[PDB]
Amino acid sequence: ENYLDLFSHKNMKLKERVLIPVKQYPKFNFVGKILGPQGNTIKRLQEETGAKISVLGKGSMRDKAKEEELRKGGDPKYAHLNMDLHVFIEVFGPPCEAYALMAHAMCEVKKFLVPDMM
Amino acid sequence: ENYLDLFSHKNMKLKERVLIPVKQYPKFNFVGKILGPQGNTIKRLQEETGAKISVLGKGSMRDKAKEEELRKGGDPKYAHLNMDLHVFIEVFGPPCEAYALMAHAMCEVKKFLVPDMM
Ligand SMILES: [Cl-]
Ligand SMILES: [Cl-]
Ligand SMILES: [Cl-]
Ligand SMILES: [Cl-]
Ligand SMILES: [Cl-]
Ligand SMILES: [Cl-]
Ligand SMILES: [Li+]
Ligand SMILES: [Li+]
Repeated sequence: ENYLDLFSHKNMKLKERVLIPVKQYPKFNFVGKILGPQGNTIKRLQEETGAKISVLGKGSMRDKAKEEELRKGGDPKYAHLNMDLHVFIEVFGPPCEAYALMAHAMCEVKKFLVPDMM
Repeated sequence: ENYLDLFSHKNMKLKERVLIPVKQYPKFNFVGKILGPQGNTIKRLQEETGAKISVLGKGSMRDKAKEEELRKGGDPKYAHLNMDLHVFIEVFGPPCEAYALMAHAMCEVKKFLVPDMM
């Protein structure tokens, strides 16, 4: 019920929402650096880690105007635009794989979100 | 609230209860193989993975008599003896570390619990 069964036919899901730390680094352009030109960084990042990774929340499109318009329209696909800016990592698999994927993704995302580390 | 903050002063905890699959391998002595002589396997295993790892549930002491006695005494430390046989993995750390620890532990524990794999 709350146990993991290694022989289960269902994959497990792990999901996390990691705050982009704008408080600690007020002028650093996290959205630009994560997405990359054309979104190639985030594309590479998902390919290398095997996770779904998304930037969401106020500022995720950088374009205060387009964000305003899409919130205002009330469409639920855009409900996230009200949330604090954050990275949403989602993985699926049997336990061993799912944890390994999340671990990989989480550690790569840390590299972007603590940009002055080491 | 539900977000991970990478700058949080609190460590995160991950915990999992992985069923020992007695159904799939009815005669295999999982408890003996995980603990080892004197409990040195489980000791090594925690040292190598950095996780707390425990065998709990009916059969975890192999000694149907001692288990009977400790359940009967009603002490809550032994409430687990009523549960299905299982491995309880517990880790703590900031996100990246915590996931990496859980991933490592979970994958090592899989090796014991799917003993005919590869
Ligand atoms: Cl349970
Ligand atoms: Cl599924
Ligand atoms: Cl890793
Ligand atoms: Cl939330
Ligand atoms: Cl703590
Ligand atoms: Cl691993
Ligand atoms: Li910033
Ligand atoms: Li067994």
